Amino acid sequence: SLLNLPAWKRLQSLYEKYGNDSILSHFEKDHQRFQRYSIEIDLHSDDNFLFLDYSKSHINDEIKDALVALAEERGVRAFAKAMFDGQRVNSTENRAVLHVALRNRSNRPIIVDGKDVMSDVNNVLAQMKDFTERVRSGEWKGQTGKSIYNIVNIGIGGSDLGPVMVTEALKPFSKRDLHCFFVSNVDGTHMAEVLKQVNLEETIFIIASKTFTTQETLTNAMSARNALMSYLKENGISTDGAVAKHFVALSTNTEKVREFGIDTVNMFAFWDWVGGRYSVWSAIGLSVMLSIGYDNFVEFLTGAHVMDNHFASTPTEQNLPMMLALVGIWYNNFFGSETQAVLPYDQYLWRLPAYLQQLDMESNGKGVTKKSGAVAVQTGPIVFGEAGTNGQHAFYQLIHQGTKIIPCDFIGCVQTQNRVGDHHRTLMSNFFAQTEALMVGKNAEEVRQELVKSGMSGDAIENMIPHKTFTGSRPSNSILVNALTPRALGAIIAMYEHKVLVQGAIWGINSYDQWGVELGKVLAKSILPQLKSGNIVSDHDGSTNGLINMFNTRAH
Amino acid sequence: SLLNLPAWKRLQSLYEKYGNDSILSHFEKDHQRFQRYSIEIDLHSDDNFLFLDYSKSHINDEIKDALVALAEERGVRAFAKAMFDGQRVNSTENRAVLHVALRNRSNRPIIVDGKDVMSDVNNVLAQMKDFTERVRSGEWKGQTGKSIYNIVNIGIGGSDLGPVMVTEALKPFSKRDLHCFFVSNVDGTHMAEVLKQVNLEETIFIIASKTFTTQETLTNAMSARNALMSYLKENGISTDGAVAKHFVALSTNTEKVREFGIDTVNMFAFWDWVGGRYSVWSAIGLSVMLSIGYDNFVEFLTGAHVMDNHFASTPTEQNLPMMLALVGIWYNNFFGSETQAVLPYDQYLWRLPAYLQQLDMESNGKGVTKKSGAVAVQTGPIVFGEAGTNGQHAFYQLIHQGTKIIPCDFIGCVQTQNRVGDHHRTLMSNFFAQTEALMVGKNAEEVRQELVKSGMSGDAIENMIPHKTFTGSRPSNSILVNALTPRALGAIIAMYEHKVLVQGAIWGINSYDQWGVELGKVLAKSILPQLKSGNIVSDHDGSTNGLINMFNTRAH
Ligand SMILES: O=P(O)(O)OC[C@H]1O[C@](O)(CO)[C@@H](O)[C@@H]1O
Ligand SMILES: O=P(O)(O)OC[C@H]1O[C@](O)(CO)[C@@H](O)[C@@H]1O
Repeated sequence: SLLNLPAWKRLQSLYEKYGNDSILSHFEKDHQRFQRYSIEIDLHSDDNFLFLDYSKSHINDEIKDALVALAEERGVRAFAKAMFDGQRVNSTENRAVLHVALRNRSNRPIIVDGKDVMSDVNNVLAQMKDFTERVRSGEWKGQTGKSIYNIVNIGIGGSDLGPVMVTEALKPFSKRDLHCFFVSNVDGTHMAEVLKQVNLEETIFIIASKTFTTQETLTNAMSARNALMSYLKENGISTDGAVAKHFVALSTNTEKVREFGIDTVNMFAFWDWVGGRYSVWSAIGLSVMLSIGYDNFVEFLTGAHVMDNHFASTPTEQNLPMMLALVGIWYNNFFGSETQAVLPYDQYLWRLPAYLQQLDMESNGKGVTKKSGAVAVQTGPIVFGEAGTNGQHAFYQLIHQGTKIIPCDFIGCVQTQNRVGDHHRTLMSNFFAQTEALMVGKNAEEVRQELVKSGMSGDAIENMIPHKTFTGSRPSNSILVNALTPRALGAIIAMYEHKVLVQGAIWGINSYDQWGVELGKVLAKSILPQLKSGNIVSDHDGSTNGLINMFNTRAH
Repeated sequence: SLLNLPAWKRLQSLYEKYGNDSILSHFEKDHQRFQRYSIEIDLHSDDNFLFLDYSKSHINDEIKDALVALAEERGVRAFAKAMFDGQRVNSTENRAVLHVALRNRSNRPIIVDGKDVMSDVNNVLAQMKDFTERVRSGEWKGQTGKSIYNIVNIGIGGSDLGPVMVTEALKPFSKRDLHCFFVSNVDGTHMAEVLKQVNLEETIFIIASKTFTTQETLTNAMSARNALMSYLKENGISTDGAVAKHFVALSTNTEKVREFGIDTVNMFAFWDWVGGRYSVWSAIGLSVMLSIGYDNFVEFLTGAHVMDNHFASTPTEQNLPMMLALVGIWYNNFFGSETQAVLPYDQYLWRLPAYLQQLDMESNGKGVTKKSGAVAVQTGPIVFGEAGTNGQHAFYQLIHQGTKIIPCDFIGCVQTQNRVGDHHRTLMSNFFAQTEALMVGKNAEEVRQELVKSGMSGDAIENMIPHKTFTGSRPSNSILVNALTPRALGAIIAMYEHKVLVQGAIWGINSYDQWGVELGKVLAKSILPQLKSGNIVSDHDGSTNGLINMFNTRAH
């Protein structure tokens, strides 16, 4: 398919033709480049905006035009409309992909199975509203008459990463009183930690499971339920109704949540068309909404919804996530770059790169197309990154002087939470300079000039130059926001969510399944029973057998 | 140079010839493969060992032999001996590279500038011994007569990452009483956090600076010094000698540390031949030695020293870090793989991948050779990873079904800190299965078989198969340790340190300089003054100007 599309053949030819042209050459030609290769979205509240500047790239107009034609030829916009209308675009699982519904502020009806799913979203949202308002107000009391000061979220993967990244990002909008803890480990270690950290009389446990029997998570949950029960009993406090005051559920399995001791009025549902890596917007986000409250969660949802609207209605050339996706395709698929750095210059976004690893690589780390049959081109790249400043006395050495071309998203804010201090100006001088540095480089001649002005030996100058030269012509996107509020954050996540949709559409893959984990799960089930003192296995390959056999002969 | 070496030409030819041969084919041929492609190091204490199993790779004997011949031809072993003997192998800075001295337990004399540096190492070690013993015993008192229960380390980069990774890794060997905090940010945010978290009467601040005037760090340090002074004054406690009881220095600038109020008997020195990313072994490691105490730090140093000895004396074919480096070169330089995953199945090692990003990419992310002139081949790869279990409901999808070949180091322990519970067996069943999964894959035919046994529709089977197939033939190293003690940890870091030495030697680069950060620093200095309300700049390129101008017109 894709290897024989005119539009891709056209891009090959332009990569061959203009690929070696320095980034700086495209600025020397036209003096409005910054303007023509940047997009600003009005976030429609409080002077906030989301702005992408993709100017610092190996892309001219002929290329930019070829990239937009690829997206038309692949029918990206139409595939998106169908997703947005509840079509079962998750082909291999036969389901809708409706994270857009979870933040559909306008209540545009969306029909799955002869029902408007917005009924259900708005019902669970309004259920969360009433619940969180009652916890955050003080009115909800644990078994002894005390208000709640801790929330411990139980689960793993997309049931942990989202809530973690988002409550971190938004600490300045959060009730500082109630501490949030996130337990993801199979061993009870992190759970035991938090139980010897919290007063159980002032705490709620969130259990995140759709069937509400899932073995790992329901284990860590019983750790809590058992500690709660042991604690009441020793101190002469009755257990009657007690789990109902210290436990809530993110689930559909009404009677099994009720058997567990939870009041089903406190079972916050979500649906099969909410994928794990697209779930913070749903009831999975309950810990976020506890932490920052309802109005702020609605702002978060709204900033996403503003991004959905921008993405659905805006023609490709001016369409922010589309252009984001398309510069990523230029690098991933024609330059052959294997990686994507995400570098937020705001310490609150410190967990954003990890989140974007889940979202991007779990979605687009695929080898086959929907129609089935191997992909003919590179799919998703390896996402990495750390929060700005930090990475700078680390792996920036390599982005700058190494032999790998790596696309970098620099993300930053115009304003700072702390109005007074010089901290922020200094930080943003680095944010602009790094992308400037990557593009322009520093010449043999410029270095020579400097080293002469330092009065270097006439001799140890010619052999020193090359260590201090930078090539430049290394790409970077600069992404800015006026301020990192809930709503800006929601727009940033949604932007990446649709960047991912767009890349996977163009490649022909299903972005919304995850069959890649199955193999490891099945081979582990078959190994567990073989782990016993003195046992030798022979039924695997030699390495697996050796390793297993070393474990069996040396453990306890 | 390197492009015209017989040994490299030989490897190209073998990549072309055997590159497509499945990993599993090398097991079918010989039944002892596991044994012949694995190395065990005796760590000489407590049944502990460090073991590398590199069998699951696209390497046969002809290749393995070509790779060892590359290392001989490049004179890796001789370059290492010179480094170990205090030769100035850091060419561009004209200095020794002597992190091996810092853990030279045997006291093999090493001469830099007509002096045995071991005099100085052992003196600072014995200074740290006496100091930490006195803090950890209770005997050191803050200004009010109280023992110390907090340690706050101040600095960034290699002055933060090492201490952080290592105290995390070794929490089970640590005084649980004294909390450790690590401040790396330029904005005072994280510093203010820790000052409203600690009682100043029971705390020591570690300041990590060689000149002891370095502006950022000395700022955050004065935040602490100023808070200390303000606190005594309000509560009617004298300031006489008070900074001397609450502050210590990691530095050489004796009189400037003394001007700051610190007792120079408490100035813990280190040397210019200790690079930042190789510094935890030195006095930079003071917070580690506080946390776990002297005997444990010596065990840490010793495990490294055991690794140095193994690395210096063991012929290449049986030499663990050499073979590690060489399989990494096979993938990085012939397969063209841009990345390196490090995946520790032990939650205590959760910060190891970040550390290894600094170490690897800051060392080997270079574009020029020592003799000067551009490198003809790919140098360091992009390191990423997270701790086992976690990553598994994330980006494992991509390692398994994506279109990028990525070398994975799986690192694990035979034993667990908590003797009773099933947690650990379950974890290691995943550790073995993942590398098994990556190698063997799951066939069109095997999947068909399963889906038939599930009674799938006869029809939605042929189009479903390919989504559930795995290709296999994806490499993995399995690295095991009997137990993650201080000494095993030290052996693991040193192993990677020498893997890095070996790769950079083969490529011709200086692994021990870091000129790649300079450009950004200089362009930031020049931008800072341009950041002012209403100011327009025109002296940069358009993107930089635009971005700056947007900031200036929209900030406060
Ligand atoms: O919904 P179940 O049956 O409990 O399992 C699904 C859950 O497991 C996870 O994959 C891991 O906790 C979550 O993302 C998800 O909510
Ligand atoms: O030793 P100075 O002059 O204070 O600056 C060096 C220090 O700065 C850092 O790069 C950052 O804190 C450390 O690695 C190092 O110890």
